[PDB]
Amino acid sequence: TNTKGKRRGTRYMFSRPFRKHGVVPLATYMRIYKKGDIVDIKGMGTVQKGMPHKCYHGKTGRVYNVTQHAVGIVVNKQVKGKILAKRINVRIEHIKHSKSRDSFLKRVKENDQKKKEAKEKGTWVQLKRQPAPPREAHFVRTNGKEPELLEPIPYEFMA
Amino acid sequence: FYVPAEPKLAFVIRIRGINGVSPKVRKVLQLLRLRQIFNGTFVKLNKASINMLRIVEPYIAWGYPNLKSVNELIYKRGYGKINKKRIALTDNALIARSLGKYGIICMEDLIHEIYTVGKRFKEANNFLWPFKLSSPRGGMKKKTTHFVEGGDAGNREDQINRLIRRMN
Amino acid sequence: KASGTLREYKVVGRCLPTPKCHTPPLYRMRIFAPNHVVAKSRFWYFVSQLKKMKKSSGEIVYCGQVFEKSPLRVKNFGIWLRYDSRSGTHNMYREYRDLTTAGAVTQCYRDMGARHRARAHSIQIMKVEEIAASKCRRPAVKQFHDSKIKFPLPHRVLRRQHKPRFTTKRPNTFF
Amino acid sequence: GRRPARCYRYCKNKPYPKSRFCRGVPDAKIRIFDLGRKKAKVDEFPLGGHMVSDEYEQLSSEALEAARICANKYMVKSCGRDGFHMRVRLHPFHVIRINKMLSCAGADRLQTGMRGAFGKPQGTVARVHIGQVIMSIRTKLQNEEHVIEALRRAKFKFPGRQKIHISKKWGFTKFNADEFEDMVAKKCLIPDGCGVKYVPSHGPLDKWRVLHS
RNA sequence: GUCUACGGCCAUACCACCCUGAACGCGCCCGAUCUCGUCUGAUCUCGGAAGCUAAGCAGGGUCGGGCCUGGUUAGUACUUGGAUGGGAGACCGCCUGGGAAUACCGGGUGCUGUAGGCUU
RNA sequence: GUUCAUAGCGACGUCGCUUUUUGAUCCUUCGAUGUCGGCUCUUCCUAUCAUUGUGAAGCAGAAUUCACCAAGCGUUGGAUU
RNA sequence: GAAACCUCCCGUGGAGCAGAAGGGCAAAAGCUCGCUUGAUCUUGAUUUUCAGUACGAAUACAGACCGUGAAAGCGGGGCCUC
RNA sequence: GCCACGCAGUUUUAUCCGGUAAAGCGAAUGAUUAGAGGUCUUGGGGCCGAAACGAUCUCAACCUAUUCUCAAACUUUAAAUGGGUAAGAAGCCCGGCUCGCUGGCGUGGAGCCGGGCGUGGAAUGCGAGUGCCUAGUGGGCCACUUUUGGUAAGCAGAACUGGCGCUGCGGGAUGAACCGAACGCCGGGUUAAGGCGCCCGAUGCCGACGCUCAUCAGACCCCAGAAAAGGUGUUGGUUGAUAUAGACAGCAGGACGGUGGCCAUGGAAGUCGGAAUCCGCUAAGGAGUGUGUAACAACUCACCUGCCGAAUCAACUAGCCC
Ligand SMILES: [Mg+2]
Ligand SMILES: [Mg+2]
Ligand SMILES: [Mg+2]
Ligand SMILES: [Mg+2]
Ligand SMILES: [Mg+2]
Ligand SMILES: [Mg+2]
Ligand SMILES: [Mg+2]
Ligand SMILES: [Mg+2]
Ligand SMILES: [Mg+2]
Ligand SMILES: [Mg+2]
Ligand SMILES: [Mg+2]
Ligand SMILES: [Mg+2]
Ligand SMILES: [Mg+2]
Ligand SMILES: [Mg+2]
Ligand SMILES: [Mg+2]
Ligand SMILES: [Mg+2]
Ligand SMILES: [Mg+2]
Ligand SMILES: [Mg+2]
Ligand SMILES: [Mg+2]
Ligand SMILES: [Mg+2]
Ligand SMILES: [Mg+2]
Ligand SMILES: [Mg+2]
Ligand SMILES: [Mg+2]
Ligand SMILES: [Mg+2]
Ligand SMILES: [Mg+2]
Repeated sequence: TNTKGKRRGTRYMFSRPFRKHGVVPLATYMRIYKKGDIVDIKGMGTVQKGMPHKCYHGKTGRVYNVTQHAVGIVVNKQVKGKILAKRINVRIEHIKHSKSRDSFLKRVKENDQKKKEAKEKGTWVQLKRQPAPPREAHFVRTNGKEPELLEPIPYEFMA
Repeated sequence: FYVPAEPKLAFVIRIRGINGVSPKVRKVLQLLRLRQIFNGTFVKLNKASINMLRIVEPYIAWGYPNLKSVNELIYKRGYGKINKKRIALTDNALIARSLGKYGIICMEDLIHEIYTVGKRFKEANNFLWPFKLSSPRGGMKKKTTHFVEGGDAGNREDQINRLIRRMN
Repeated sequence: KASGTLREYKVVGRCLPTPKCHTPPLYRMRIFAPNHVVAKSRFWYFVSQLKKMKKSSGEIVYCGQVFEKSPLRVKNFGIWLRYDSRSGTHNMYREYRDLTTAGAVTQCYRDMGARHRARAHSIQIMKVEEIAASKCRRPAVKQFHDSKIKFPLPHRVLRRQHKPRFTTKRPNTFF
Repeated sequence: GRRPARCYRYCKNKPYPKSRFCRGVPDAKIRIFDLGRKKAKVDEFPLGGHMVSDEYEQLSSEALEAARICANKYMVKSCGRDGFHMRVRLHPFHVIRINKMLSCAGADRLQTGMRGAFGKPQGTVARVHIGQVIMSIRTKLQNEEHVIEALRRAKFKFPGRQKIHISKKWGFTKFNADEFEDMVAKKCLIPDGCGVKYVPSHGPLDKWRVLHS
């Protein structure tokens, strides 16, 4: 009984944030997108051309094609019990770079720097990041102060 | 006050059966290698493993084993996964042929690596087949509720040793 | 929380140090629990209610059993508590006579269960205090403040009713 | 022609206000929410007594009207017509519907049963939560027992369980009675009508110097 | 320490009123032959340089409004998972983790890129 | 209810019970459970009309009304349909 | 004159954008002018429903021929969802 | 240092996405309660203002600051759970070449060719990838939780997971779905859920502490029957009060004068009603809590006093029982 409209249910999804209507800031147009880099699809509603479908809002894909105003993105979409890599053309207003990829490339560069430096200076260093370890043993000083005694408060109806 | 180091080794025992299990709990139990009730596994404790234990909290009883518990578990019920087969650890050569490249060549080396979580704890622990423990002699309190509310599920700090003594 | 014979635990905890306070304050509570695991759980429950603390955001620096300093002396205990009834929350002050504080609190838990059908998860023990015999308010406790207390055991029911199960003589209740 | 209130006691549906979608709603039974000397100043009636529900349920507009009438009659009888002020703190904003069936000996007469069963607006009820105030009475400090008795009598007109609570606030204000006097003395509060205006220590100094003058 | 041209983020930058402004500048200002538009040289376009910081503009001020950021609200509301927990129900409590928002009370009131000036 | 809330009633509200009404549903029955009423006959229920024993009254008597224990016993002859 | 026109001031849009509603929009996407026919000729790819079939609708390109503007550009119908 | 191609209904670490729960309405849009303060008007008007409402009194509308209560088709703010991506050898870094695309530029982009880097760059687990042919099915139902219609339904319709269907076994006496647990044929040991008077295995413990008497007692998830309202039954608890300056309860007195107070009147004299609550005697007395008298009258109460000599009273609250 649901309609199959392209923008059904996008009332808040494609709406602008509070007090952020009007002219689109130009740094979004000034961003550079190469083939192979990772972008997040958002889909602002001020620009009605090149809009992604509502199923790609919030998804992340890889750029494979660059045109004058849009990019081609390979983004995974789950349909029933299969995931297929859809290719969508999205204008650059509706995308932004992925800071997850940015941080990963930064970490790779920093790890390569550490490898070179540590091979230069001999001593082995850890590069694989570990999960949070159990807390080590330590001493807690009282500083000559008795810890405060806490008791539950009596009940009373307030309002 | 001297706060001891947070324990880095846990023993996890699956206490509930295999009927009517939600998919996430089922997956995490499979990743912990607890596919049967009263199966035990040593788990190296960190943020990821602790969060997995929190996910499967109603289905398991876990705690911090001591040296005696590790010794009893390895010696009485220790089986190796040698060539994908469950082989009883009746000889030191069985351990040496599978773990000697890591320096573990005997029952004592295996027990040391399990107890003091060493560099090759993952290899030493995965070499061990999950322990097939008996039913708890003397019974349980209540398997359907948490330990801190009078039951058996969840994290009992060091009463897992009492549970192990009754369990194997 | 189930029960047994409860024990008193001094539990001291604090928040984990953060780059806002390097030495967070230490907080101490008296927890009456079956064991130290339940004691730590109840400590976290109470400090979460009172301060803005969590088990994950803090740590417990001490948890030790408090032995009774005079278990060979009968004494009067006043217990201030609060509990949730079926239709509200109430504050109660109760009195018991016992040798140990933990035994008095166990008596309180059993008595609340008996008289008000209050389960131990509904009960919050907020103060336990040894009180003088002249400060007692409950007549069932005050009637034992007699230097010349004297009473018999009137109607002694046979408890060995199955050893023997069959006999010729009918039991005597007067002794 | 009204159904028993047991058929609409519980908050089973989503809130269904009288709006541009729900049209044709009959007017609520209760139209007056404030009674007694409403023009009395704040210091005139220092004592406030609330009646507080203990159940999450729906109170009908007719029930609110009946409770208001009962409390008003007892308060007028006891404390006089100018010795109290009552405020009903519940408004019947939730429309309850009825799927009307024909009460005749026939189902062939286009009854249709459960087909197209969405109902027509029957009435309006107020949704009340646990701990929410239903009625409030402010009066002199010596009429506390009369307020308690009036609210106790009004309790019998409602389905669930209600408690009578003598609030610590001064009258209908949100400020504690013990702090009210010295707050008015230091001019943190300015009386107007039945309420007080809180005067914070920020803003233009012209508003500060019109006070203290 | 500032300004101008072009900006990036788009109120910590806005709004109301008041005070101050050296030198460049930006302006207000003067005029309609040409260029160009008008009901109207008001606007736009053009040609200027007598006067003025009155205004714009810049800086500052206001127990200022707003905005931004904190505290409180509050481990409250709400919530993942659990129980052969309670209750006639409505609902509620506990265990295991996560965790808000008003009112109220504080602090702040643009940062900065390129190019070019002024400031002894 | 001449006064008097509650002898007897009970507005506005609100809580229930019953399955002797009519609905709602469609779980059983469509290789079929004979579908209304009357007649006949037995048994059961009590939310008691009468009768037995009681309490109350705006119970003087008489009559009546309200309520309790209570289903032992009875609850009819006819015109029209 | 309460509403005719003229003037100033305030005015974040509380108007308008054909229609239902929602989103979007201010030297806009609204109003008024000027010039026009990109509502034209073509091949593929893609999104939406989806079985990843079709139709319909839509998005980004590419090749012609054009319109407009000083130009950057924009335009192959209607601001988007029928 | 080193121990497989690769994968995952899982976590961790980064990084985005969202508008539900909650919250808000002295924030927009709608709905909505009550006062307060102001000053213009085709508000009513207002008593002596026509005369310049000489005046200014009230009620409107309006504005301002507050105030009560709300929203599935409202929202500034905004969770939990959740959805996507990344966590390297297809990577990183050096050079060099090609281009008809782009272009101030040896520019940008893409491709291609050599070379060097292994600490294999979170945890945990698991061996993966791929093709062909293909049956049956396409009536479902149930439970926790979320949820729409309906008074409700063993009703109708959705979301999530599990189950029954397709499944036996232990327990719930009995039972498609509940709880435990899933199954080759057996011996021994131990448990789960549930139990241990007898049926019927197991408390034939010298079990612990209390609560409860029912002339319809009560007795264990689903579940197989009950509510509002009451109780001077009993047990706890909260708040308040009185008391050797003698409480409480009983027994016995006074309970007045003005004043048989005023306006109600046909009697209402304290009590058929409206207002106000005086004074003094003091031991106290309401110019009255009730009975009643046609009305008087006569009683009672709250108030005090006498006898009595130690504790007592009230209102709530929630357990079992009624
Ligand atoms: Mg199960
Ligand atoms: Mg045994
Ligand atoms: Mg379960
Ligand atoms: Mg009826
Ligand atoms: Mg509904
Ligand atoms: Mg300010
Ligand atoms: Mg919680
Ligand atoms: Mg009358
Ligand atoms: Mg037949
Ligand atoms: Mg037959
Ligand atoms: Mg009867
Ligand atoms: Mg073209
Ligand atoms: Mg278009
Ligand atoms: Mg939505
Ligand atoms: Mg809400
Ligand atoms: Mg609003
Ligand atoms: Mg159904
Ligand atoms: Mg079948
Ligand atoms: Mg199956
Ligand atoms: Mg089965
Ligand atoms: Mg069975
Ligand atoms: Mg049964
Ligand atoms: Mg056996
Ligand atoms: Mg049995
Ligand atoms: Mg037996």
